[PDB]
Parts: sequence; structure tokens; C-alpha cells
Amino acid sequence: CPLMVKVLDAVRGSPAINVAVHVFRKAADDTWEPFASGKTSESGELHGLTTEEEFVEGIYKVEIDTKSYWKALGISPFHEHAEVVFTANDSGPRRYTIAALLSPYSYSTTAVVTNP
Amino acid sequence: CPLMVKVLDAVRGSPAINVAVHVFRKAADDTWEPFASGKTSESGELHGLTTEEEFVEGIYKVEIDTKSYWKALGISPFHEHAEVVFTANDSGPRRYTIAALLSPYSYSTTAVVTN
Amino acid sequence: CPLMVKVLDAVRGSPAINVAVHVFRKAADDTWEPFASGKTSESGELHGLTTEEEFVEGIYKVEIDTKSYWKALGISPFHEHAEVVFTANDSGPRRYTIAALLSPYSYSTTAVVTN
Amino acid sequence: CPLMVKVLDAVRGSPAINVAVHVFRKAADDTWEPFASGKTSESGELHGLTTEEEFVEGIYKVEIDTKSYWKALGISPFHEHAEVVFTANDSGPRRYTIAALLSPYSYSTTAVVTNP
Ligand SMILES: CC1=C(CC(=O)O)c2cc(F)ccc2/C1=C\c1ccc([S@](C)=O)cc1
Ligand SMILES: CC1=C(CC(=O)O)c2cc(F)ccc2/C1=C\c1ccc([S@](C)=O)cc1
Repeated sequence: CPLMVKVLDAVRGSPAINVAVHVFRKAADDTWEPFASGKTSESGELHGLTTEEEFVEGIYKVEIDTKSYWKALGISPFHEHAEVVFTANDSGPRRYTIAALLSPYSYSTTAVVTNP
Repeated sequence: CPLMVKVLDAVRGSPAINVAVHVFRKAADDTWEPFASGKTSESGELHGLTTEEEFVEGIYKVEIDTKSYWKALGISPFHEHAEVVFTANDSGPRRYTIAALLSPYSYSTTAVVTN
Repeated sequence: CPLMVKVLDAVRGSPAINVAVHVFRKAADDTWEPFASGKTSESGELHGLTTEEEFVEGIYKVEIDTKSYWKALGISPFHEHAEVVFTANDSGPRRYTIAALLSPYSYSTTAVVTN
Repeated sequence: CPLMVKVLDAVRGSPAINVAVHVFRKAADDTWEPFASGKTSESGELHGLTTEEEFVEGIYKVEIDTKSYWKALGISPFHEHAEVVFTANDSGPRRYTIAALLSPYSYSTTAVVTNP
């Protein structure tokens, strides 16, 4: 599991559950190609987005669907999404945890990059 | 000044100065159209991006070139940039401050929407 | 204005207005001594807490009554308050902005230390 | 493990390892009484601070020694510490995760409160 996404809800102080996460990889033609997607679990975690084999060097965009998340909670959020864009694996494979904290009008994303 | 961007540096505890910021508006074909840009001032602020007349409802993207900022400081950044995407809604409150706090491996953004 | 506190609300996307802020200085006996306090203005800012003369080097605590703020909004808060503790050092940069972003179950604070 | 502390380093994009964490509980006399303390592990996590039996209702202060953490990394940080103060267990036992993200001049703390 080289790429994991963890989402917390700062309003409820809970995992942000059932958050849609779309991962894209910048293609040769500089377009975003869909790479992987998934939903955060009850732990606010999204595991198994990709594999060591599939998660090659690239510029990746992780788009966290914070908007749908807040709407489903009956809240009108400010942001369309939380999107983290980074070069991955440029000095060899790393494991990346994208940790996002969500408020209706604010998010932060932190990356935990570890060398397997 | 309907749209303001303020950027702070969490590492140096300062405004994030000379950070390139590009604003895009989502065009009908779902592409991002350059709308406005600038560099944050010495207060880490970027004013005069747009005017009330130009700042119509729509989906906006505020792309903060965090990576160049960190490179300029000789600090290894994680993100390619910070991208803040939001719907400008005329409804109520109408001046938007997009606040960003930058760390090499983390960024946070908040919207201050006021009258 | 050597010490400024700015507070934002991450839930409402606004300045956190009328937030009580108490500043303490660590006394020699390691107790916190009331130093300054105020309520954030409508810009979520609290100015005029102290003066250059009164703001000597030392350890300061900025206690933001986040709990009363959230209760006033009818929102259930986690923290009792937000406590920002730091050393004011004369050395270099010398105006301190203590920025706080409040969520019910989260707060963040950043220091903007400038000239 | 009703109380856990997780600390990340936003500069290095890593767990904040060997971070001293002191937990205090407000006593009857309104003083802070030492409750528990520990160090974050290599995962930036601090488990086993307390027990279900020991972690009674109270106002607790979790003081994360961010200053020593940054100093040990040769960085001069702004804050003396990151200290989270909260009423715990007021509607029965909860599990509390105090998640802190550290930068030299900034921290955030989020609470993940779950009902066992
Ligand atoms: C640019 C900026 C400002 C402007 C100013 O200081 O005048 C600000 C003011 C506050 F009261 C709180 C946060 C901010 C901010 C960026 C920011 C800080 C923390 C977070 S949290 C960690 O998600 C997010 C964004
Ligand atoms: C999802 C998440 C976790 C879960 C985990 O890593 O186990 C976490 C753990 C920490 F020790 C610190 C932060 C986080 C986090 C998101 C996050 C929180 C605050 C900020 S501040 C507001 O910039 C940014 C991101």
C-alpha cells in the first residue's frame, strides 16, 4: 500500500467516512489520467488505492471529494475538493500517506512520506 | 477587492513573500481559464486580483506555487503547488480571502468570506 | 502593536468575532500572570494588547477562549480553550501575530513574526 | 487505549518521533495534576498513556513537547509546546486521539473522539 489517504472531520472530531478520493497521474501529454479512486472507510482511511507495481514515478493528484462529504452531512462547504498534487517516487518508491483534515471552510493536507 | 489571497509560511513564521498565485475560472467546457495572478507582497498578501465586476459566480481555482516558494528558500517541498478550488456564490457574504499556511509537506487553506 | 492575535473560524469561514483572548506572561515562580486580554474584533483581530515597552522578552501564553466561542454559535466544542505558549525573543523580527484557525474539534495556530 | 497522541512533522513529512507528551488532569483544587506521559514512537504515535480504568472524567491537558522536538532537530521553534485541553468522558468513556501536526512556527491539534 504505497499510497494511503486519511481524512478527518474537524467539526465532528471523527474520521471523515465515505469520502470519495480520486487519484490522477499526469500523463505524457500533460493531462491528468485517472489513476485510482476509492472511498474512505469508517476509520477515515483509504487503503489499497494502488500497488507498488502500479505506483510508478509520476506527478499525482489526489482529489478528495470534500464537497460531497459536507453536502451529505447537510453542510454547504466552501471548497469543491481538497486536491494534493505531488511528484511521487522521484528518488525511488516511497509510501505516501496523504492526511487531510476537513472543516466546512478549510482543509489541510499533510503528507507522510516513508521509505519502505 | 472581492478576492484576496494571503499566504503564510509555517516554517519561518512569516508571510510567504513573492509566492506566485494564479487564479482560474472554470470555463463551460470544464477547463480552467486564467483569470488573475500575482505574487504575494511582503505581507504575504495578494490584492487587486480582480474587481467586483469581473468576479462573477463560478468555480475558481487558486493555484499557489508553493513549490517555487520552497525551492527559493532552499527547502525541499512535497506538493507541486497548493490548489484551492471553490464556488464563488453571490448569495450572502461576498469578499473572499483565501488564506493558506504553507509547510514543506503540508498546506492548509481557509476561506474567510465576509461583507 | 508588538503582539496581535487573529482568529478565524474554519466552520463558518469568517473571522472569529468576540473571542476572548487572555495573554499571560510567565512569572519567575513559573506561574502565569495576566498580562493583557481583549475580544477579537469583527475582523477576528485583537489589537492593542500591549505596547513595545510592556512586551519584554519572556514566555507568553495566549489563551483563546475557543469553547465560549463555539458555545455562542451553538456548536459543540472539543477543547476547553486554545493555548498558545511561546518565547518572545528580542533578537531579530519583533512584531508577533498569533494566528489561530478554529474548528470545533481542531485548532491550528501559527506565528507570524515580522519587522 | 482510551487516549492516544499522534504527532506528524509537516517540515519533514514524517511522523514526529520521540516527542515528549505530558498529560495532566485538572484536580479538585483546580491545579494540573500529572496524569501520564510518554514519547511518540517511530510512527509518531503514543499509545498506552492510560487505561480505561484510569482515564476517568476530567479536564485533561495534553502537552506535546514540540520545543524539544524542534531543538533536537537543530531548529528554533516558536512555540514552547502544543497543549490541548479538553473535558474527557463527560457523556461516558470515549477514545480520544489527539493528532498534532508540527511546523517550526505552527501547530494544529485535532481530536478524534470515538465511542468504543
Ligand atoms: C494566511 C492566514 C491568515 C491571515 C492573517 O494572519 O492575517 C490567518 C489568520 C488566522 F487567524 C488563522 C489562519 C490564517 C492563515 C492561514 C492558515 C492558518 C492555519 C490553517 S489550519 C492549520 O488549516 C490554515 C490556514
Ligand atoms: C488524517 C490525519 C491523521 C491520522 C493519522 O495520520 O494517523 C493525523 C495524525 C497526526 F498526528 C496529525 C495530523 C493528522 C491528520 C490530518 C491533519 C491534521 C491537521 C492538519 S493541520 C490543520 O495543517 C493537517 C492534516
